[PDB]
Amino acid sequence: APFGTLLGYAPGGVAIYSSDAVFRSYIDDEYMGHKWQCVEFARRFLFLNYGVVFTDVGMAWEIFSLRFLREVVNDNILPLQAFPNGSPRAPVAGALLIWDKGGEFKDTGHVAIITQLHGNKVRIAEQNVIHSPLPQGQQWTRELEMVVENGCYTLKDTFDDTTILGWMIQTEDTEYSLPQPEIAGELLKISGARLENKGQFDGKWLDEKDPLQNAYVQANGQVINQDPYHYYTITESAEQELIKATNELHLMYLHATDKVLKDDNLLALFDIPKILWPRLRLSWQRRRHHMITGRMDFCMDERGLKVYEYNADSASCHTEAGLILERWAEQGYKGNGFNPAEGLINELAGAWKHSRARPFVHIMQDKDIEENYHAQFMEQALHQAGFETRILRGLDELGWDAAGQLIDGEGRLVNCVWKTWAWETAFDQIREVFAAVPIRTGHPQNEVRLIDVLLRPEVLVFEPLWTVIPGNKAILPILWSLFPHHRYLLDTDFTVNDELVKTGYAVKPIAGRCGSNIDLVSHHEEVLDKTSGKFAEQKNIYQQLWCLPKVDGKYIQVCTFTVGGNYGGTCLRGDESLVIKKESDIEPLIVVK
Amino acid sequence: APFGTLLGYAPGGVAIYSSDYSDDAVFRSYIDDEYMGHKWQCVEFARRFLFLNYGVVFTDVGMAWEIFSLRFLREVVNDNILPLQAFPNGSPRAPVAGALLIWDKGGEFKDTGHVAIITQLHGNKVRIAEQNVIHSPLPQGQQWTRELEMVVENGCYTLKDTFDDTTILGWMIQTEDTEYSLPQPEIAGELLKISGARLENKGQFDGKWLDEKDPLQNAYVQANGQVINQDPYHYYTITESAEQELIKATNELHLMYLHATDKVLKDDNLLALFDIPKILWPRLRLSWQRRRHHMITGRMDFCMDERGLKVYEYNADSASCHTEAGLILERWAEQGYKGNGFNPAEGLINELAGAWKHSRARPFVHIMQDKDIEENYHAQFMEQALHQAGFETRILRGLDELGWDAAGQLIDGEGRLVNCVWKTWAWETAFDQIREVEFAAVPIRTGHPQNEVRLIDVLLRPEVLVFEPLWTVIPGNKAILPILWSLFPHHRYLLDTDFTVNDELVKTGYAVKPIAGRCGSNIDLVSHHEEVLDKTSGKFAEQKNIYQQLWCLPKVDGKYIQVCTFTVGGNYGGTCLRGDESLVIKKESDIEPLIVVK
Ligand SMILES: Nc1ncnc2c1ncn2[C@@H]1O[C@H](COP(=O)(O)OP(=O)(O)O)[C@@H](O)[C@H]1O
Ligand SMILES: Nc1ncnc2c1ncn2[C@@H]1O[C@H](COP(=O)(O)OP(=O)(O)O)[C@@H](O)[C@H]1O
Ligand SMILES: [Mg+2]
Ligand SMILES: [Mg+2]
Ligand SMILES: [Mg+2]
Ligand SMILES: [Mg+2]
Repeated sequence: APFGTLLGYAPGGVAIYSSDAVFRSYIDDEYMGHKWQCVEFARRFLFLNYGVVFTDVGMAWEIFSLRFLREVVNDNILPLQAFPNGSPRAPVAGALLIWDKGGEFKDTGHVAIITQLHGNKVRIAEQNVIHSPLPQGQQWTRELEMVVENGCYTLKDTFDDTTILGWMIQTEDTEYSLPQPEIAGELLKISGARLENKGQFDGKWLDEKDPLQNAYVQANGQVINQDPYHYYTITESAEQELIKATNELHLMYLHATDKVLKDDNLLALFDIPKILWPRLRLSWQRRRHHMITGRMDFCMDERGLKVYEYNADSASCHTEAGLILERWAEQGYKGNGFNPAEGLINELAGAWKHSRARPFVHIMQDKDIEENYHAQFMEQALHQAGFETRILRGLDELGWDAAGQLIDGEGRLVNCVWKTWAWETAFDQIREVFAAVPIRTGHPQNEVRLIDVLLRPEVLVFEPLWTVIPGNKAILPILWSLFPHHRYLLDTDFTVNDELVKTGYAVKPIAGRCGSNIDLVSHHEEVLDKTSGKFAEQKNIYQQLWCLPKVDGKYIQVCTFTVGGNYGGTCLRGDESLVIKKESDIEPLIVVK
Repeated sequence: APFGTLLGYAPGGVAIYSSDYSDDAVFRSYIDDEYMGHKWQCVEFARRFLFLNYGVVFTDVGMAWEIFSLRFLREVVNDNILPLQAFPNGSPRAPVAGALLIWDKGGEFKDTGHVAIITQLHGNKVRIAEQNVIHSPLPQGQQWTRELEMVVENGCYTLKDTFDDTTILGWMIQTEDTEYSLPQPEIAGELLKISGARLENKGQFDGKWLDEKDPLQNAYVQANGQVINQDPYHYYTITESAEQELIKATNELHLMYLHATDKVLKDDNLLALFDIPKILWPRLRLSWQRRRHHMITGRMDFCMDERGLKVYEYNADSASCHTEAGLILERWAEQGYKGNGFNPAEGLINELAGAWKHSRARPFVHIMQDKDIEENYHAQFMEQALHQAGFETRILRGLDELGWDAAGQLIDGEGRLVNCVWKTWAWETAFDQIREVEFAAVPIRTGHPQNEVRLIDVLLRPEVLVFEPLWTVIPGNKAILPILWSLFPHHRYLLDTDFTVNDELVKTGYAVKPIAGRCGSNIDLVSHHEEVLDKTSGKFAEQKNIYQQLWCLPKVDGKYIQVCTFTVGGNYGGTCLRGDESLVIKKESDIEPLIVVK
């Protein structure tokens, strides 16, 4: 049958169809996958029958490496175990069956659902294998022979050149299960590289015909770093580890956020004005799927991969990674590798298209040359997604009508805004000074403040208010508490405890940014580095010391973007010091296989 | 200014609109799925202000003055229930910013009373915000509508209204601190007495008093004849104050039931008590999450008389009696009643049409009923509400007309796809089909030789949007009673219920009731003297039981009379009476004319 024709149904009545964002398959606002791939079927099956889902993956074979499932109704996280083909642990109905990449399933690998177990066979349901209508009421696509001998179960596939990895069961019983796959240190090494110097960057290599690249130059000049002929590389294996961690930590952060918002004692730790709490909760409940983009900061090298923080509120660097660096490669890279942030623009337009933003969105940026290209970069994504826009620089163009409605300069109503401003800046206006958030709805001089916009109930804001929770460092000790000793986490606390004193630690303000007010204390007493900034008075958290690697004279940090909650790209930042700050450079990154 | 024009904003940016009135569905005001009130009344503003700024709301009330008797607020984000205290005007407890301020009915606020929000305290005064008082644009930026003088005399605070003929009851603060607060009012027993009454016999009902040209009434007659009870000239009455109490109880218990439902669906230990097939658990939860606001109607069963008001159960899944109370009794009144009272269920059909209009049912609704003539008029009554709301429908009697296409889609007789279903069947009947049969999913068919479609093949098809939603089996299962008792111990309207006969129950006597039964089946009433007062047979003798504190119906004019109230969209939608010669009301008990009298 053609594309999308109904071929049959798997148990419980889950359709099986024959097999850029018109291909997204959703149930309510829960993403199932890309029509009509094998993963989309497996996730939809689990969603409709058991209310759980597995995290976004690039290819089906990667599913076998996952060790958790997300229970959609409460954002809970469940254990998922993996068993190798030939296991004493029988493959029960409902289990995920995973194929490694290879043969019939060349680069992708494959995934199916086991529907029934017999004595010498098993029936499974799947998408993207069978493309013809199944017979009346038959709720399985293929039967695979099973050999039970000496208590061990082995499945034999119908293709002569495939490799079945095993099956996965949602259970706490670890017996017979395999440990989580850990990447070998060496594949995570960041290494330096050089371009042949033929003078590719000895002039105006950035196109001043492009308004966007022009805005960048006006704020930075024709420069990315101290030596544009030098770049770094990472293995494709490393990129996949980054993608995995990004997708997992994002879910881990959302789970801790839910926990925080369900408990006043945990919420009090964030130092957000109490008058906002009910609103934080409302935002969490109704804008849960509305986060557009964020950035995670990681330390990556032979030692493994650890997250320092997650900039979920107002993340930048997009332009540099998804545009300036594309121009850089285009201008001087003749290699086989690729810029892992190449599709950022498109990914973002995708998020905006499936968001519930109003047709016209006002973009709010500070009157600051550096913010001009960021605001215009997002405007291009909004335009590609079909929205009309207007850029507000500063707050002077804003005023109120007689009734107290918000209007812009051309006289239109402002009811939807994407901002570059951090929510914390608005919280400051509350703390400077009631039965409600004290916002003005009229002024003799028509003086509109930041909070008078962002907290007007009728204004639809992006990023949503709840994002101040995962973007506040007070969440780190909570994440450590919920997932103690997790491979990607660093032990962090609200005090310098016994183990921390033993490991050395970083002191970081909970609502800071740009590498401000950071103190790095070695496992001795010595202060490795300390920075200044305006956040020295806020509460701090203490995070296990885990210093950036030094490669070719610079400390290099890896950053990944989330867009709509999934990996959207990678970029590097480098600094002469251990602490990355707003003025650290963007370093060209090439992923090589 | 005109009706609906923005006059300004209260603190936090909550708009205040003009309510000058010079399908009322356009009149309902929501924020997302939350009902705030009627545009643009004082109650609508109060609730919208509390929802927007604090994420809480108070239940539906008939009049504003009634808010003062409330003792809880609902937290929207988790269906949690918060304590609310009332303080009289002149109390030591000061009227803080954010507090509700209630006026009794009287003077400028005639019979509705009034409600406002206190926005700020000034030692000698207080500013407040409200909606149905001033209808003109407020000064630019001013976020309050009126100032009231406040006098502070010896630790106490008293407010004086700007009108000379009004009465301020006091203010309410969401706190667990009870100091200085009022005890929740309780109605006087005598006011809850149900009285017998009689019409003059002039032959009004001696012939064909039900109009047989009206399909609905005709369908009623084909099942029951031109009869409602044994003596159509006799009726019962209750006071307007007893009805206000029923309205109040109904709204409160519905939320208590939804709160217990949430708690059950969060804990596997509690859910296992319901004896529902494990394979459905994930679905039950999905339903509660997605269909939270889609319940259309339910019926609560109460014992009411001078001892008070107690609830026996809540038929949340498949309830009937709508046709009787809202149509047949309307015809009865029109035909023989010439007094000043009214049928408390007279607006049922309109209430129902409104719920459907705001539901998210698909454009075409298939009505599924069993082949019982008694179910014909019930299916047709609901079809009338559906039609009134703009939906197209087709009634399916039994499952014979159903079949699947080549791939396995569900179609009706005329071949149209079955997408939306309002059923008359109980969910437990489908649950039984599962019990009859380890699968990896609900074992439904999507193809068969004979094209034999079972009930579950329709109701548990993912693509079929069914009403009532699946989650309603929880509040309709009597396993929820001990849970509810556990959550609200000694609550005013609740009866002590357990899964065993405990010490307190032996002392009071108790009713033994199957958790998934209906219609008075397999009920055992046992006295404190340890004597069986009554037993009914039936088909549910094998399931788990709950034991509920004995509280027998009152006997009035020869019959035990039970009070039932309908819920429509989560709020009170009417009241009706059922009477029997025995203590246990059954499917065959009759409907008794009821008139609310002022
Ligand atoms: N635990 C840590 N160990 C070593 N260096 C750290 C640690 N945490 C942070 N740093 C350094 O400080 C910089 C700032 O910390 P980060 O958590 O990203 O906060 P922000 O960038 O919001 O100020 C990092 O980019 C890194 O160079
Ligand atoms: N605790 C109780 N004390 C006295 N009578 C009761 C009690 N519970 C139920 N009954 C009687 O039994 C009838 C049936 O019980 P009910 O709870 O309504 O279950 P159902 O109608 O679903 O079978 C009631 O209408 C009432 O007459
Ligand atoms: Mg950082
Ligand atoms: Mg940061
Ligand atoms: Mg009953
Ligand atoms: Mg019942």
